[PDB]
Amino acid sequence: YHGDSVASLGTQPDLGSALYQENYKQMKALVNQLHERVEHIKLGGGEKARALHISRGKLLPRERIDNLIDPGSPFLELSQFAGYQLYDNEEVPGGGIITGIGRVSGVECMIIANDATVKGGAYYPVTVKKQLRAQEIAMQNRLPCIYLVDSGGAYLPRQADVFPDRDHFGRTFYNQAIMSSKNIAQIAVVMGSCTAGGAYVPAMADENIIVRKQGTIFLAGPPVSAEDLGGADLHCRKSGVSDHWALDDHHALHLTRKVVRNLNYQKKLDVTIEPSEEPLFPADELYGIVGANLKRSFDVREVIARIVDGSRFTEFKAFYGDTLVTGFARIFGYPVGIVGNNGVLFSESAKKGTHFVQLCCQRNIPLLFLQNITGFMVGREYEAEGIAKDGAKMVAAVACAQVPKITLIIGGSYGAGNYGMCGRAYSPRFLYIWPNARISVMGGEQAANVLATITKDQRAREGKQFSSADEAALKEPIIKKFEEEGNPYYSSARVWDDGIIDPADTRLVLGLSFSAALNAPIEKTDFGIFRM
Amino acid sequence: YHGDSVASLGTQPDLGSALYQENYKQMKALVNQLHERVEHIKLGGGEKARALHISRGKLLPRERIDNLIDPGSPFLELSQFAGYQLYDNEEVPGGGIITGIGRVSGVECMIIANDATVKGGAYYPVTVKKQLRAQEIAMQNRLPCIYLVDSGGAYLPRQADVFPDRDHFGRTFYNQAIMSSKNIAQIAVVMGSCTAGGAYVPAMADENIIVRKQGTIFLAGPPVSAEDLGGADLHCRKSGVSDHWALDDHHALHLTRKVVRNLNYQKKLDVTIEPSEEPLFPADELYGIVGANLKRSFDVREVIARIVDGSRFTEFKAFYGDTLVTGFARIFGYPVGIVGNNGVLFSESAKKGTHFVQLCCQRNIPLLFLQNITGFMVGREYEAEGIAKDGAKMVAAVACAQVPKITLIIGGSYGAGNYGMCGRAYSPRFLYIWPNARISVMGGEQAANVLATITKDQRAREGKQFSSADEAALKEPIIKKFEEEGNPYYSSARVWDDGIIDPADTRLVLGLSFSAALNAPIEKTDFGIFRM
Amino acid sequence: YHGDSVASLGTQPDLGSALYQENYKQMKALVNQLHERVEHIKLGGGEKARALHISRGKLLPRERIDNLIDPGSPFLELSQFAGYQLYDNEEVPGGGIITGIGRVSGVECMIIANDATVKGGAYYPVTVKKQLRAQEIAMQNRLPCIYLVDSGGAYLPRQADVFPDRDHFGRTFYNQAIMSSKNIAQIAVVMGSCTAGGAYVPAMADENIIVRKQGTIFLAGPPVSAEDLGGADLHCRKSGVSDHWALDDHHALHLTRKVVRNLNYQKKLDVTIEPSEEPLFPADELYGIVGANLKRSFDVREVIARIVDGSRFTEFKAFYGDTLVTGFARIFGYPVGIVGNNGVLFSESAKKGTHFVQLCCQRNIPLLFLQNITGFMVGREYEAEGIAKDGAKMVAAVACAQVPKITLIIGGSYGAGNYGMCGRAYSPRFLYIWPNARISVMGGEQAANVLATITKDQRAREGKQFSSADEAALKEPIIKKFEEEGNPYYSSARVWDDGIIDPADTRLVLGLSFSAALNAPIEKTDFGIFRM
Amino acid sequence: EKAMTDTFTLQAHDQFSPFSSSSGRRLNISYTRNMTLKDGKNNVAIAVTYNHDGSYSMQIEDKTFQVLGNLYSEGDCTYLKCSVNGVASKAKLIILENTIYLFSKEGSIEIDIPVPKYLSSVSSQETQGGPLAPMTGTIEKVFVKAGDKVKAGDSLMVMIAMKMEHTIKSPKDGTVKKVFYREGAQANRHTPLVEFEEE
Ligand SMILES: CC(C)=CC(=O)SCCNC(=O)CCNC(=O)[C@H](O)C(C)(C)COP(=O)(O)OP(=O)(O)OC[C@@H]1O[C@H](n2cnc3c(N)ncnc32)[C@@H](O)[C@@H]1OP(=O)(O)O
Ligand SMILES: CC(C)=CC(=O)SCCNC(=O)CCNC(=O)[C@H](O)C(C)(C)COP(=O)(O)OP(=O)(O)OC[C@@H]1O[C@H](n2cnc3c(N)ncnc32)[C@@H](O)[C@@H]1OP(=O)(O)O
Ligand SMILES: CC(C)=CC(=O)SCCNC(=O)CCNC(=O)[C@H](O)C(C)(C)COP(=O)(O)OP(=O)(O)OC[C@@H]1O[C@H](n2cnc3c(N)ncnc32)[C@@H](O)[C@@H]1OP(=O)(O)O
Ligand SMILES: O=CCCCC[C@@H]1SC[C@@H]2NC(=O)N[C@@H]21
Repeated sequence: YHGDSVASLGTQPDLGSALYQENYKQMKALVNQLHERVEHIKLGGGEKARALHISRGKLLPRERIDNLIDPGSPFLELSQFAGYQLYDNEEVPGGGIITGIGRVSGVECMIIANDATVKGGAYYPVTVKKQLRAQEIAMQNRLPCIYLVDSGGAYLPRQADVFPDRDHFGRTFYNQAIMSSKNIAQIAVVMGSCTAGGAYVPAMADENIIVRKQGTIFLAGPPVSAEDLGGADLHCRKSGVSDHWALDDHHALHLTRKVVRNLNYQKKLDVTIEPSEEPLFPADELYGIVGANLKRSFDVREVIARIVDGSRFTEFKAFYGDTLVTGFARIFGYPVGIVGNNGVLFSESAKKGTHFVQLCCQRNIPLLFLQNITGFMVGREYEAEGIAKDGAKMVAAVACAQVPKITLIIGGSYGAGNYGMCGRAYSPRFLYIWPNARISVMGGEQAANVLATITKDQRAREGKQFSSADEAALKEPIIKKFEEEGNPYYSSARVWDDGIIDPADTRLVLGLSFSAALNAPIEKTDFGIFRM
Repeated sequence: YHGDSVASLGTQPDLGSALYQENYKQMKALVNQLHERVEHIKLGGGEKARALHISRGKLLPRERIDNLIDPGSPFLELSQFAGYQLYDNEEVPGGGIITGIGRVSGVECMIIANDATVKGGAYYPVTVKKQLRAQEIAMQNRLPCIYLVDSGGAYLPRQADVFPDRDHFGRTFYNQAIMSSKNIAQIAVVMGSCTAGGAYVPAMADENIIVRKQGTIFLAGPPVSAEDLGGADLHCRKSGVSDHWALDDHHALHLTRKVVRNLNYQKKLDVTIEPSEEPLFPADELYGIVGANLKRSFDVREVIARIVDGSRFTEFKAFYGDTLVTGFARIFGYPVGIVGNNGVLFSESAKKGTHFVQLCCQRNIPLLFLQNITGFMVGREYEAEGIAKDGAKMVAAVACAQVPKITLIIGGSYGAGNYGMCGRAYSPRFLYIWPNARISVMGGEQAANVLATITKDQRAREGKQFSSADEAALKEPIIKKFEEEGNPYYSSARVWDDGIIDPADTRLVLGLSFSAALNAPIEKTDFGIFRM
Repeated sequence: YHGDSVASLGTQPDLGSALYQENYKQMKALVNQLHERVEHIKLGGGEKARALHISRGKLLPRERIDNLIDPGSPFLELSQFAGYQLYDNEEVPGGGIITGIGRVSGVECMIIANDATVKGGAYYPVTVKKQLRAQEIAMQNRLPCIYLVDSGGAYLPRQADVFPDRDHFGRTFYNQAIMSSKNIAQIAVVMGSCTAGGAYVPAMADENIIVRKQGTIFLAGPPVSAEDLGGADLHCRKSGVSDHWALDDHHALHLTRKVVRNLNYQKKLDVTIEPSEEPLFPADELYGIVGANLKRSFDVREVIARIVDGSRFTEFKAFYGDTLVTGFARIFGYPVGIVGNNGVLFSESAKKGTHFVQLCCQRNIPLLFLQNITGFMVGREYEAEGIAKDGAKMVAAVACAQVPKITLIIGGSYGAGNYGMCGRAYSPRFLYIWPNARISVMGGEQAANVLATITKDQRAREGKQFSSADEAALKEPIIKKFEEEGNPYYSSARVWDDGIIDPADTRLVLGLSFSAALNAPIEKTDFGIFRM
Repeated sequence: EKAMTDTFTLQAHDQFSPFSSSSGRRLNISYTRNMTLKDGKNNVAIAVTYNHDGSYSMQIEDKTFQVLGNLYSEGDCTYLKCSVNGVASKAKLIILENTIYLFSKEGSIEIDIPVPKYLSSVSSQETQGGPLAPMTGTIEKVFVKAGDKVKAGDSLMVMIAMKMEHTIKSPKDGTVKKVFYREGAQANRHTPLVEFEEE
């Protein structure tokens, strides 16, 4: 009997209130800005580069991705803003590479395609980081990897940031070999001329598809003719590197779809499933509810009620540590444990979060974190020493969890609160931020005060005098730097926080992410010592 | 019957030859430079900082490490040159932290100690990277971790490079929790005032030792008195964070030694062992044999003969792919498979290396790589397309290997050869470089030629004219940048390549590294698809 | 380097103090009483029964055990006081059975021998419980079981308490079959006439030894001649039940020793070992230190210092929750984690105990509990509701532990404190009590007060009057009953708390128990939800 | 210390690890150990440097010494063969408790190893219960009643041991709480003779 009536979360907001109007206006402006920037990024490398690419008979990378995936299937692009203003004078739309998750022949796969229009497909450091992140996602979720290789190798300038280190270019081949050894299929489609770095990718792939004339695989470029040194006919017939021979881009994509079909893979789910139901409230009200000002506080229960199936939520320990919200819900019929922030973290909140995480790990339920850490303007210290003893517990419990974890940053994320609520350093399956989020070690004003106090004490101990003008001079740069570094676009330019998402699409993004992450089986969780 | 007489490798070099004298002179100069720089780094943060640190009654970090380890036991310091000229005007001797492997109570442990004299123990990005590398080494080798916590938290400037990302500060707590969950003991000794970041470390540690007065654990510093907010008595008696109470530094170290003894751990070896024998030739002849000029070539068999037990080597496939040297030997009684470079890599060399790696993985024998990749001055292309088909095989075989792997760079390391011979990206247990090594994507001259050709063709296609002066102007900066970035000190300043080692100490360093790495059991190796 | 000097626990008591003299006198009186009672129990069933048993040519059970075990090896008898005054008029010395652990052919084995002099070997309910306890000990520690079967079957009166239930006689055969299936050897020596219940024991045993004339196995007795129905010759030659034929008792014991030698078993230890050292103080001082009055309190550190190797103890969390003592020590070279009571349990004590238990389980170290729970005369309530939230944590942690656990009750054990400190219900490997211990749900005075208050309130609610004489009349029986039931002999008569041990022999008993318990490998520990 | 390290190594499965050596070796630098030894009432600071060749360079105050040697056993006595600044000598070495005994035909020298405070029981001394009997001997005289006011240097008891008279004297000016022995009693060595009232 699953019939039992259950109370539903959420309430109707007051549309006539001026606060709602102002918040809606600010959020709409932010979303419009994000949409226009994404459009410009989607434009590509440039007009002349696109014209040359089309003249060579090749397909644009987005067209390749559109033709590769199943008709009408949604595509979940990742890190669209990588490289946005990262370098002083060079423009790298999308980081020079395209990564995302889509369905090919009824199978969810991770797709990595080089954009030849951006610096001829050369690998910037951000490009390497983005590709490594995509490979790590695929390995964690056991998703087949498809590479649309068209690159000119590592960017010769800035080689030090791309070649040598562990997380540099060689990690790509390392991940390829490991995932191949773990029965995660690797498919490389040489859609254009590769280079020394590009050449190794098809070699390590289980299956290769090379275009007749555009495709050219040479371990070292001519700088002998390019076709003679490396070509589709040569690799297919004499060297044997190529596994399939394709006439053009469309034929290569068709062959890739066929190859994915004969993978002999069937997705099986461990968690229970229930029929999906839409939330009881419109998603666009989140604009008014949340707004763009971090000083004001909003109830996270509204956000939960607007993104869960049927707006049904079962709160756990409601009246203990009320600054933290935990409970059980279902998104698209998948069980989920929601952990959200409603204020400053205290000892009770940390203990409640630890208990909930233990329960979720025991029952093998995916976890979803909604982070809105608060500034210290309200409380200077509040005997934070008590928090340290209990904050760690949440940090360990979160780290040791083996269930699928997805983190969404809907507001500020500062200090150890970021680590506690499944920060980027704790390996969530996916991480997203809303356009109004702010992330940094501490608020700029707080940081400036800390630096000023340290200098005054040292100067006093030295006996030197700290001028009031000197203190003001020190504080102003720090405040500016922190404000600049905390921008969502600053964090998205670096491969941190995957990509920014419109709040109206949060439910769809979470559903797609959980559906992708459910491919891998859920392992048992082993916990360290609980410093009870 | 293990008696059977066996031929020994190596030959007596000609001391009277002028080439030997010149090589010896150059290597001696390099080693003297390295020794003097290491002495200056060992000096510490500064005179005033050291005086203040001693006046506060604390022990200097090197004195702490000396008193902690067993009497007379060797200490294997790691990444002594981290942060060497990394930042423009700030000096960070040793990266602000000290890491190494030593024996405590008869157990090999990884020790991480903060140097409070360097910017009050604040964490620079290089400091975080060094600590993460040490933690990764300990996790891979299953070594207990000991933290001598005395830090001021993250460096407030440059916060973006320390807080947010995955490999940033939070990864420290993540690794701590994971290693605790995997039964790898974590011990934290709060030898001085910590901070918000520092406070979490003792909380996550299994056992804590805090000094009576110097030790102060507060989740947030005063900027209430420091002792009242966080102190040894308070944490021991009321908050309960502290697990042991120490009167001073010596008492804390004694308590740490006792805590390690009661770990109930016994080291057991899987590989067979034989009595150790010294090599038949002096190690100091390596200076003359190798020299400092990378253009000249030397037989790697000499280096092998001067670092193996009894100079006994069993070459495998001697006459096939002679540019690569492979065979079996024993160092300090441990079996090892040596893979060295004697010239340019070819298809036969790649196949031979793949076969040897498969054999070593099957027999569960540790692997040792000696890299001396050659410049392309001798051969412009040599149909490198053939090499691509077979180079990958070695790259995959090396990546999928699960046996303990140690890489030593005795010369140049360029291009995909670095990846093939177990580069830093392929997770060797340890990586070391000699003072004369050079590492980069390609030789500077070769890179400049590649860039010039690309510009000329593009300009010609545009119809614009590429001036000969313009080509020269482009080439000169590239050559200078590559030469600067290829310095061993440049690579060691970043946490790549762990530390530089005197060639005379190669045998001792390798023995210590293998003894440390043998703590963990050797797992089975699973290989991906071999593109035979 | 294990040569670090370490401080030693314990202090020299004041022999001249009158308190020491009085405590010594009381403890000496108790020990003398225990020794004389044990002597009388060892006397056996009776003079006439012993004379008849000897006249039939058989050996007395204690002589059988003495001849069976290795020469000079110590024997650890269990539950010597079972059945002591358990039944109103029937005397059952030792419960009618003898159980213990001794070394046979260099192998530790559990020996169960029926005393034919006590009611012709009939099984009383206490006899069945004792045998089941011995079998459970053997199964837990993986010790081979040897049965010296000479019994007349179940006692026909009191059949309801011996036949029907789960823990009744059939559980003997169930345990025999299970332990045989788990490769724990079962050896039955039919040294005398068995019965229907006795007959099944040799049938289920892997190896049987039956004496030529005294041994008679019949599924149902004559009440045909006994020898014809069941006899050594018949069972050896025609029925085939017997596996070996023995001329007399000595021959049967020799054959049993040979059969054990032929077991092909080797004991291997998982824990590390160190050379054994004697404690620094005499054990007989425990008489004066502890005394016989439970009202006075003594420091458990003295008891620890008088029973550990070299009086070396490493206290853990000394100043937090000081009412509970925890630390690491070694007994006869084996590592052990000691958890002792020094006063009333509080929240801090419970948390400290939980942390220590987690550490011990993680490191795979045997645990030793010393229980001295305190009466509530000092504190009526002390807001015990706080204790409930944290007491449970210790109760769960103790229950889920998989390491060898041994509990010793040196004083009072009341209320939930008994459950927290590894009571009999939580399956310790062994449980012992000193002669001065007291165990019950609560102190008699406290219980009487609780009952009186309940009656007064109910009578008041009814409107009936509770007379002061009535309250006194209710209280006096309750106080007497609790005092009687709390006697150590009362608890030992029932198979609870194995046997009473002289405090001077505590070190030897603990060493023997741990040596026996180390036979089985130590499994991994899985914990439930920590409430945190 | 090196011998202790070898003893531990004997029982380890890894018997040839370089970590088991007592070289005290470091990468690109030399290890210098700060040792403290007590000669009489004087603390001596010794800076010992572990050389690559196995010798030791010791600096005491402004003087440097080159020291090399080894331990060898003759019968049951351990002998130290050492050379200081090129001067070679042999001596019998015994290390008991915290004292180093060196026996050479030139003479015998005792050196005390400082005892860390933590290891020393903290709050080791609370009160003194009268001078303890110098040895086991008969009590010949008692000069103090059960409650008597005494000043430091007031004779409390006279004891004869192996025909040698010792007079016990008052340690403090405190009044006497009690007496543990009477005249003619035999008192064992180091047994309390008088109890003094707590002040
Ligand atoms: C893994 C390991 C271990 C080692 C290696 O991988 S070592 C790899 C060495 N690389 C090559 O050997 C490829 C050399 N390219 C070529 O052979 C071609 O160029 C192609 C193939 C790239 C197609 O491109 P194309 O030729 O069709 O067009 P083009 O406009 O010329 O393309 C843009 C123009 O390339 C310039 N450019 C700048 N940096 C690079 C760069 N790193 N690689 C290539 N080109 C670069 C760009 O600055 C200019 O345009 P701009 O910036 O002036 O507007
Ligand atoms: C993990 C997460 C999630 C968050 C966090 O962790 S947020 C952590 C916030 N940090 C603190 O809250 C510690 C504030 N310090 C102090 O309270 C003290 O200072 C101590 C404790 C550091 C002891 O040091 P001290 O006081 O004994 O000596 P001092 O010489 O003063 O020490 C050097 C002087 O510190 C200056 N300095 C520069 N940068 C920093 C820095 N990042 N932290 C500390 N000090 C810094 C240095 O520039 C100057 O010397 P200089 O460069 O002028 O020569
Ligand atoms: C498992 C299942 C599923 C079922 C079964 O097992 S159904 C088992 C049925 N039992 C028998 O079928 C054995 C019947 N005994 C005999 O055949 C013998 O007796 C021997 C073999 C016992 C040897 O003993 P014995 O004959 O050498 O000497 P005896 O002095 O006679 O021994 C003492 C005397 O036995 C009396 N006595 C009281 N209770 C019993 C009892 N339960 N069993 C035996 N004897 C009992 C005792 O009261 C008197 O002495 P007392 O108390 O008067 O002083
Ligand atoms: O009593 C033991 C021998 C030494 C003391 C004896 C004394 S010496 C003075 C006197 N004259 C003797 O002959 N005997 C005692």
